[PDB]
Amino acid sequence: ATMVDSSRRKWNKTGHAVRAIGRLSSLENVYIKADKQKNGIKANYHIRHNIEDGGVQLAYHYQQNTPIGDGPVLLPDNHYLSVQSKLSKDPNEKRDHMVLLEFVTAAGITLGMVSKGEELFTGVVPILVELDGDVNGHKFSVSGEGEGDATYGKLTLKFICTTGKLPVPWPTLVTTLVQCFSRYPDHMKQHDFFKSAMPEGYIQERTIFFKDDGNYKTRAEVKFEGDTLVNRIELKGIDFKEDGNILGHKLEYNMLPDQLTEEQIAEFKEAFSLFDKDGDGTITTKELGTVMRSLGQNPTEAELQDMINEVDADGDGTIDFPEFLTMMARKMKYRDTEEEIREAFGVFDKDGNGYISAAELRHVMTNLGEKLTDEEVDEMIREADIDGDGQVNYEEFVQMMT
Ligand SMILES: [Ca+2]
Ligand SMILES: [Ca+2]
Ligand SMILES: [Ca+2]
Ligand SMILES: [Ca+2]
Repeated sequence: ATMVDSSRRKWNKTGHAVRAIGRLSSLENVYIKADKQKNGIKANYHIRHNIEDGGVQLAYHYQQNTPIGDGPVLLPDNHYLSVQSKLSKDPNEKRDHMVLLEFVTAAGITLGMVSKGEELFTGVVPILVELDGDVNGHKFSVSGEGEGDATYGKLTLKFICTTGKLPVPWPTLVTTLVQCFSRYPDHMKQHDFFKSAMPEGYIQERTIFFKDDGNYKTRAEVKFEGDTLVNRIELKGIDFKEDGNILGHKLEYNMLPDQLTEEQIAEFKEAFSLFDKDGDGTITTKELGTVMRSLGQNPTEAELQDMINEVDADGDGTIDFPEFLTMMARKMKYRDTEEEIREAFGVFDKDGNGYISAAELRHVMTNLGEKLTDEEVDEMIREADIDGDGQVNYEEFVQMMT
């Protein structure tokens, strides 16, 4: 009957499981740490900008926040911000523009274990943004207006390029263009520097390294002026390639509609079930170990804890079905690097011969769950065997994992 409508099914499951472990092994949030010397905080993270004709552009950020004021501030223990960005266009806007929607929430400190400034953020606060830029001598300016609602960690902003054509891609300016609007949970309110610095505010400084291209250097004043929260930025860009991804405008805007098909949910539910061995709706360290062990890895308890904590929204110490859904949705929106895809291929290519033998694919899926037979196995191979060789190579593998 159909080997094909259930080998395509069996493929996704294992593809998703391998991509999910790749994710739990990555550091994708905004890592915050105290900076006693500057009476402030440091941050590091990376941004993925999908390249227009396939590929991903990485942007490594190093951040520094210092209060403008003499007054006391909250110095956090290490935690992270978890961000969802949505970029759109206003259908009635003739000028070069960007509509930004962001949901930001603090996490990273488990349940197993406030400020004067917070007062100013209980309602909806109007925001004003102003940037002067210079990238490789190409100047530009951006003006922004919108609103913040820290109760939900929601931000909404509309930007106009006041100088005409923006010489860099809009996505590259998202992080530059108000972390005081994050939602800190009740258990973590004492770790919120941003709000604690208000109304006098902070200086935000960053260096952003676009891999294989130039960098930005930003300096920003984030403070209240009346009952408006204001962000005034200066950006300087050097060492860009004229033909490159940034100056050459080769980055995607914002593709994939923010919401998932009842079909994609089901696709991810199949994957989720590979880990949720006991069908309780949540993935424990024990469960993650089993999966990893059966993929050849051998992690410590500490590692397992860390992995979970990358995506553990509620701090319970486990990955619940919703948290899994968020994680997978995000992993689907942003492209993986060469190295990441290489790692994924190595799960399968046990001998390291550069070739996924039908033999090796059977081994994998055995150890994982499935009761696949040498007939279904064969059918999978055939589906993305571009060069008819009877084995899957790197290039082949890249297409099979989309
Ligand atoms: Ca479970
Ligand atoms: Ca959880
Ligand atoms: Ca092999
Ligand atoms: Ca082949």
